Amino acid sequence: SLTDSVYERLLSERIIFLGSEVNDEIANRLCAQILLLAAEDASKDISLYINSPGGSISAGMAIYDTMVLAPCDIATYAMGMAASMGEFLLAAGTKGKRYALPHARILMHQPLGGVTGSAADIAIQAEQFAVIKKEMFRLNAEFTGQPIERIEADSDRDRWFTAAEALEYGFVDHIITR
Amino acid sequence: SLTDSVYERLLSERIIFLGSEVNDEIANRLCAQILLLAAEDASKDISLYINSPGGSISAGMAIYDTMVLAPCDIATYAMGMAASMGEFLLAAGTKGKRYALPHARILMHQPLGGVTGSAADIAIQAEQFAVIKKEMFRLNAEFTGQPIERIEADSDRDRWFTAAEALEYGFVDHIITR
Amino acid sequence: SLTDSVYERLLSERIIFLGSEVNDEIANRLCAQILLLAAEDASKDISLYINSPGGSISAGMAIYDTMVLAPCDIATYAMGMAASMGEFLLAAGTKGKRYALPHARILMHQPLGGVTGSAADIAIQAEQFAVIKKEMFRLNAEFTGQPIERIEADSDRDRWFTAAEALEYGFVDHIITR
Amino acid sequence: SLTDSVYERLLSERIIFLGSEVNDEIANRLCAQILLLAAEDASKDISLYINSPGGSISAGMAIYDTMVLAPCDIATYAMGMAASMGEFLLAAGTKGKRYALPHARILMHQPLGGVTGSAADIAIQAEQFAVIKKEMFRLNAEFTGQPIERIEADSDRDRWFTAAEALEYGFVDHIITR
Amino acid sequence: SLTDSVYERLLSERIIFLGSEVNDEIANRLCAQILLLAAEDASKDISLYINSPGGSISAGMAIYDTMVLAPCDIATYAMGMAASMGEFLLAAGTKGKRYALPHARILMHQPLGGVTGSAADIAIQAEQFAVIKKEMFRLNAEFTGQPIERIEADSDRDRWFTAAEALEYGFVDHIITR
Amino acid sequence: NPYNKLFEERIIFLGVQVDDASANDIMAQLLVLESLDPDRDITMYINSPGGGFTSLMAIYDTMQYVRADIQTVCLGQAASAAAVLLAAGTPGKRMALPNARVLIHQPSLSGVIQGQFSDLEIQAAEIERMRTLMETTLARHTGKDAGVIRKDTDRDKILTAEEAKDYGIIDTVLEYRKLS
Amino acid sequence: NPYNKLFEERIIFLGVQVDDASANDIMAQLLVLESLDPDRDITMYINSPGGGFTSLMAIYDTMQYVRADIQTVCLGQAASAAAVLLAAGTPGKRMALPNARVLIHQPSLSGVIQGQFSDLEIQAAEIERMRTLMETTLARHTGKDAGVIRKDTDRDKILTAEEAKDYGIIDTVLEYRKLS
Amino acid sequence: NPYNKLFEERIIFLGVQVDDASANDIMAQLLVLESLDPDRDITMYINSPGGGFTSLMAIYDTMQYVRADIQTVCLGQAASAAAVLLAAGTPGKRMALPNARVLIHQPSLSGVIQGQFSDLEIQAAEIERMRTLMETTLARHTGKDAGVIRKDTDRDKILTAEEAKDYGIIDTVLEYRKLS
Amino acid sequence: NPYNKLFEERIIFLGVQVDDASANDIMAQLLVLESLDPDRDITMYINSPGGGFTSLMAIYDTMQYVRADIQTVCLGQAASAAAVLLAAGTPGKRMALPNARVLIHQPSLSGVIQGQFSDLEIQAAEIERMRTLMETTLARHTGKDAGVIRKDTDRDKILTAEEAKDYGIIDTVLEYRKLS
Amino acid sequence: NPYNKLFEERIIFLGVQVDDASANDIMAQLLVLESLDPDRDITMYINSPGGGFTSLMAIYDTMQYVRADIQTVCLGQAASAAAVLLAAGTPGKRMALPNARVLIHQPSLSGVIQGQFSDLEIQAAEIERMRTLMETTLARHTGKDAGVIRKDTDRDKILTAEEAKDYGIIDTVLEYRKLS
Amino acid sequence: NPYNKLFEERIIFLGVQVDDASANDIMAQLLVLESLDPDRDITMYINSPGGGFTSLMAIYDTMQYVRADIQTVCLGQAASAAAVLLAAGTPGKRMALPNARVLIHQPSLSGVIQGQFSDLEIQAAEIERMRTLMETTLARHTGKDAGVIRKDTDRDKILTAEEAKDYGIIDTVLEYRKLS
Repeated sequence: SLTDSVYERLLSERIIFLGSEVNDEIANRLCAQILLLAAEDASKDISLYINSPGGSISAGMAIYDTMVLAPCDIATYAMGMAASMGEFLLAAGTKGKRYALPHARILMHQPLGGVTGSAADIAIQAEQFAVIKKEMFRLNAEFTGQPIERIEADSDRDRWFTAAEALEYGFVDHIITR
Repeated sequence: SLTDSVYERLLSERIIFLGSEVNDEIANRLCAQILLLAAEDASKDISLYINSPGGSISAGMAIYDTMVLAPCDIATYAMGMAASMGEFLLAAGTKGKRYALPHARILMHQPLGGVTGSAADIAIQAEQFAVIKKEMFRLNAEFTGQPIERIEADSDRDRWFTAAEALEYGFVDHIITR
Repeated sequence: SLTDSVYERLLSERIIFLGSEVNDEIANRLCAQILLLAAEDASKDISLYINSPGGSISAGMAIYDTMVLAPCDIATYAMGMAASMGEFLLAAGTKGKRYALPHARILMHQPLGGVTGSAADIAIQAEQFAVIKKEMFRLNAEFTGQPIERIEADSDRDRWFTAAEALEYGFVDHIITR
Repeated sequence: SLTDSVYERLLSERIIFLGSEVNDEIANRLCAQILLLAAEDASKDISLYINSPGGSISAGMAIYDTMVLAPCDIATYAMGMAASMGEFLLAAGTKGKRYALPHARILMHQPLGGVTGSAADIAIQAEQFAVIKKEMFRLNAEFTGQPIERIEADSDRDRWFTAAEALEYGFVDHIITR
Repeated sequence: SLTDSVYERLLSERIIFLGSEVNDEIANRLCAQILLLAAEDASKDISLYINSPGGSISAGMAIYDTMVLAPCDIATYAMGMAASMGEFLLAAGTKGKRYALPHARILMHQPLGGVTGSAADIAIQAEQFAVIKKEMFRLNAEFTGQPIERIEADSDRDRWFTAAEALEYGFVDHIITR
Repeated sequence: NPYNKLFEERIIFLGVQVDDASANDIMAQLLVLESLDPDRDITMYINSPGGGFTSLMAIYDTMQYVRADIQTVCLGQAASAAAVLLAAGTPGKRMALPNARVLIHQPSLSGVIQGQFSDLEIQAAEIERMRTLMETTLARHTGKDAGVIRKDTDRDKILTAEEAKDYGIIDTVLEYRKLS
Repeated sequence: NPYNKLFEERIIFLGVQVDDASANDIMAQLLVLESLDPDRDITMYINSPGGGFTSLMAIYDTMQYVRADIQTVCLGQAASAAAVLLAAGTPGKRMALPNARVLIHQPSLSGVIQGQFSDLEIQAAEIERMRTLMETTLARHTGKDAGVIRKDTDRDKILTAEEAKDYGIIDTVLEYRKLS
Repeated sequence: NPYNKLFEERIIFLGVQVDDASANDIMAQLLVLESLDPDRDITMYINSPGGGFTSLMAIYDTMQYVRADIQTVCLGQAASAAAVLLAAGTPGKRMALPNARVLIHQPSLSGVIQGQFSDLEIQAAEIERMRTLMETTLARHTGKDAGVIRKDTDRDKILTAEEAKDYGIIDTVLEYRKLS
Repeated sequence: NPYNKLFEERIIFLGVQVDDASANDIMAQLLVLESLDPDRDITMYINSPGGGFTSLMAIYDTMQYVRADIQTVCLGQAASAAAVLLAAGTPGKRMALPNARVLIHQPSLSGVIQGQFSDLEIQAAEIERMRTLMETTLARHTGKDAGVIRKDTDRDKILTAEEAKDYGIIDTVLEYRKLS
Repeated sequence: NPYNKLFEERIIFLGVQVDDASANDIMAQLLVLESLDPDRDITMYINSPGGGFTSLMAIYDTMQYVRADIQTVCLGQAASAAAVLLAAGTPGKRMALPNARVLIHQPSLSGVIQGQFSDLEIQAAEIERMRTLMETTLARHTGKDAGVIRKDTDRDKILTAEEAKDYGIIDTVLEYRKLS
Repeated sequence: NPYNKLFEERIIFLGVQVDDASANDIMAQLLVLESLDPDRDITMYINSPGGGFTSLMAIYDTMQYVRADIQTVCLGQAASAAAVLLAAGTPGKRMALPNARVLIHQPSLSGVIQGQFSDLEIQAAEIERMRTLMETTLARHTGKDAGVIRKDTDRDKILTAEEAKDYGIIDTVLEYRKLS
């Protein structure tokens, strides 16, 4: 497979891609790649390129904890669009190495979900939603430096940022030009 | 796979193809190839052959920023048809190496999209459309040298160019004959 | 894959096949093969065997320009049926090396298409149809030596040629016997 | 793939199979194999084993011309069933090396097709049918030695032959026993 | 593919399997394997293991003639179930080497088919059915030693045999115990 | 509606593919009309692209059975079972409009009858019987030898109204009655 | 419509596959007609390609149960359950048109009955019982020994109207009543 | 409903694709209206995007056959079979509204007719016959030579109401009758 | 039901997408109402999200043709063909409710018309003709130059009831008649 | 049936999603009832989970337009368009049952409107206009400033019957009339 | 049919899943019956496997609102919304047949409600409100504390007719009235 050939050559250069909706398949593949790269050489950086329409929160947390706990620094790049969990994982890179490319778009929005069970089960599902919402906003606040109150207000509806606006906001540290 | 065998042999010659509707799969594969080729040799040119019916704007921006930031010059060729993001990426090659083939067709048109949410969400989606429209036209103006006013007027409806007309307009620098 | 094994062995002998409806997948694969073969050895001929029910015009133009601009001569063979873009690409080989096999069939017909938009968009689509029709007929006239008026009259409805009739008409230079 | 492994080992022994309905995929694969085998060694025979329910006439003509023009003799074997284009290609082998196996069945019938267009297009399609019918019967007459009048009469409806009857009729030269 | 790995290792030991409904794909693969094995070494036996719910008669005849004409002896084993063409091919092995396993089941039944055309075509199809029925029963009689009258009577409806009953009847020569 | 009025005028309109349900409706109409008035004529209008053979013979026997004469008029086309039923009308009252088309051909199946060869021997025998009976019926009503019909119906044989007259399927071609 | 008029003439038209719903409608019609006039005859027209056995016995018992004689006339064809019901009419009043076709064959399933082997032992026993009962019923009404019928119905046995008479399924073949 | 009232005024509304079922309904209406009053005129309103040829000739012969004059008025559009039927009205009474559109073109198939080449020779011959008959019919009613029509109908030829008048398909273009 | 009562009051309710079948029903209603009383007015209520152009011109000519004045009242919305038909009412009697929405835009296709380039040249020519005719009709009824309308209808142009009055599509905006 | 009896008592039952067809039926009923008796009140029962905005304004204008007072009673729930229509009843006669639920929220789309950005600019502008008009209408009938409503309807705001009274959507909550 | 006769006897048959359309029909019937005779009792027969909560409260308020006493009789089963409606009948007239089954359980969703977490906070709040209201209503009519009901309805609680009496859902279990 040509696509895999290219990606594997880049994996040997410590470059990994998040190229689709974050689900469990992507999260598990990507966590495996981070574990493997850190095992091969824990001193060298990993460069994670993000281009994603969004994804599941649990899968995103798998990726995020693997990134945080990896002994190596992980740099992140926003190319194309980094939406909601792409944005989270972008801002989740090590501070000082979070990059946006000049014509990237970064989208922040409150979580989506759904309600399925009996009134009792729905009370439980709603409680868990409340917890998730607070935790995701807390982590965005830690990433960007914005007050959590501002994250909650801004993420109410789709909030689009250009690379420049993302730099001022605090999602990224640098915008790459050349 | 024979198709992949041919493409990989050409990848080793720094030739890469954009052969379908630009979506995230194509954009990510192609960005990976550009990164890889630039890593192997940053002094040599990359030749990008474009034959595409159109595609998504976010994916196209991923490709475009990867092209711009690559340390190597990227030449572009219009074969078959270069429509809307094929046209954008064609005109986005380094100036002086943007080629059309004699019987190529280049199609310029304003962006397409859709509206899905509640009146509030739709106000947001429409605002983002306005921003995208202006940015795409600005970049076409930078590529061709035409006033942005002319890009907006011409792209109102499907505007077809022959290779000769594309040369006069400013999408390409040369038409290849032999 | 056995089919690919056979085709790749033949690719090493500078033999390539156009075996299906010309679309963008076939056109891109075939253009890549022609580019690759010309790169390997630009002095030796390429033998293109054509057996195709028809295809898209834009894809066919990609193939045609790649054939014309390749530094090497390209010979063409009509086996089975060469219909409409198979016929075009057959007649598009270098003059003096366009072959028909004795029981081949060559089909010439005016382009097909469709109309989809609003009255304004339809006016545009119809104008582009007129342009395409004239260009395809002009190129057939250049290939065969027939007046363009005759191409337009003959291609009005399905016009079938036997290999002998195709030789007299001017689609091919020789009919192979042995 | 095990099936391909077996077939490729046999290809190296100059044995090729026509194992399904003749369509363009089979015809192109099989023509490629004949071209390749003849290129490797033009003095040695090719053994073509036929087991097919029928197929398209254009694809069958591609196969047939490739067989005729190959510089090497091509032997044919009827195993299982050789129906309509299997029968044609069986009888199309070089005279003196067309074999039936003892419990093979050979089926001869007039062509099938269909009518789709406007009255004008249908007049054209019917004319082309008449031409095809005559040519297929002429070639069967050349193969078997029967008068063309007899081929036309016998092929009116499904005409089944046993291997012995096929030998007397003239489809094959020998029936293999051991 | 693991399944293919196992089967290919066994092919090198001259063991081949008929593991599904006999159709043209299976018949062609299996005929290719028998031809290949006989070519590699025509003095050594081939061991054919049969486990099949039934299959097409034409495909079965391809297999059967390939078995008969192969220069090497072919031993057959009934494992699981040998139904109708599995049974035929089981009984079709060389006499003295047709084996049943102790808990195998062997099913004999008259052919199935269908009627599709106009009254004239149906008269033809029915005539061909009569011929096929007689030939299949004749061959079963040759295999087992039973009078053809008995084969026709017994095969009227599904006639199940245990391995012991199959040994007494004459489908197999031995039942393997260990 | 128009069809109930036509029925009140003793008119049956055979305007559908002659399926089994269609044959049931036609036979019910013929039986009712005979009951209402055994002496007054019944007119059957025929415009149908096809039908099955079993349904054909059902209608055919009901048409011959009822006391009332049946006038048959071919509008549009009478194809295969409609063609036999057109021929089966009362002699002297089988008529067609000038551009009426009559299509006669051997009976055929659609889909596939599957079973054991022993079942298909029987089914094929019955289908050959149905062909023989169709050809015999047409011979009885057209005056052509059943052998000639057997040859003619091998392939779709399309007759114009005038040819249908010469071939013995209808007695006359209707003249237009326009007053002007 | 024609069917309501036929009903007012004490005519039941068995023109459909004898499903369970169809059997319900037929039995309702027989019961109503008996109530309206127990002495006057009921005529049942039979034209049907098939039906189930359980529905067959439902209709059969209702036909034998009602006080009124039931005249049975085969139009088109009487197949499998329609054939038994044709035989089941009142003796002396079982009739068929000249080209009527009668098809008798053992009962059969469609689809698959699935379950444990212990459930399928019971289902197979019941199906054998249904075959036995079908053959016994035909023997009662045709005069042939049930063993002969059991052999005859092994494969589709198709009888012409005349053969149906000789075989004991009908009492007479109807002559055409055309006045001319 | 409006259509039953129109019928009571001797008005047929040809508002559908002229399929076989549609042709049956139209012919039934024409026959009933002739029966009710052979002398008083019938008016047929035409608004239909298309139809088949066999259905066309069915309706055409019924229109010429009935004693009553048929007035034909094109509303909206008369396409292919509706166009021939518009031309086929009684001379002097073929009319269209000012923006009525008339579309004439050679007959065509949809889907695919499949078979042996020998069957398709016959089917192609019949389709050429149908084209010839369409063109001949239009020549009879328009006054143009059948050769001219054969050329004109090669591609979709769309006529305005005024052009339909000049081309011989209608006798006059209706003036608006608005009182104000 | 409410619609039959409205019809008895000479009210047509154009409440559906103006398809071909819908246009047939509307034209039948207009013709019947003219027949019943040529002098008394007809009121057409318009509430429809769209419709085709061919159906539009069918209804348009029928509306202009009938003797009775047609009052047109826009409820809800009048979109594309409903908008033209709203403009096409009798001058002085074209009215809309205060929040009525009028949407005018160039005609468009849905799906795809496929064929040879030579067929699509004709189809594109006809579609341009339809656009020209739509714009000309609106110019005739609104007083705006057809060129201005051609520019305005390039993109969906949505008019409020008041704007529809100023733009010449309606004569007045209805006042609420609530007694309290 | 119950609904025809309710209509005879001048009762409209708005029991369905307010689609375009539903709005047409409601408007037809209102128009007919006004015609029958302009002075006597009309009662509209509201129980509906939703509806579109264009249909909403159609019904709204018809409700304000007719001479008769309209009493609105909310049974079950009045959601989004039913809620506006509940507010739109005649002041002093807007009522709800004790457990009636009223749901007000900004208008929304379903599916996707696709097109060029220039078309979607227009569609988005129209949707914002529809939101503004909804909020303005509710302000007119509830007494709350349109800005307050614009904020309140941002997310689904569910009111109990008592809250609907305090919020200005209904005038009173109905007491149970049980005699015991 | 039987249901119209039952209605003429002031009987409503709640025999379906209580969907929104079903609730509309029930409320229409209750309103009509109250109008016909405010003093005479209404009997509602309950046999239903389920229903939604919003429909439940719609019917519940209509039942309490009408002047006439409502007698409720449980046939078969009264599940979830049918169970609440059974409890909601007039005290002293809530009855069930001996083997009637009453099933009470907390309200639940089917499918999935999707949206932003902020929308689902509201939807979950409303669903908890609906549970609270269901339990409160049953407490009002059964005499059990709402807390006890809240615990009991956590899982499907199935009551026999006798248990439904002891639990306060019905007043008495009907004795069989067979004369013999």
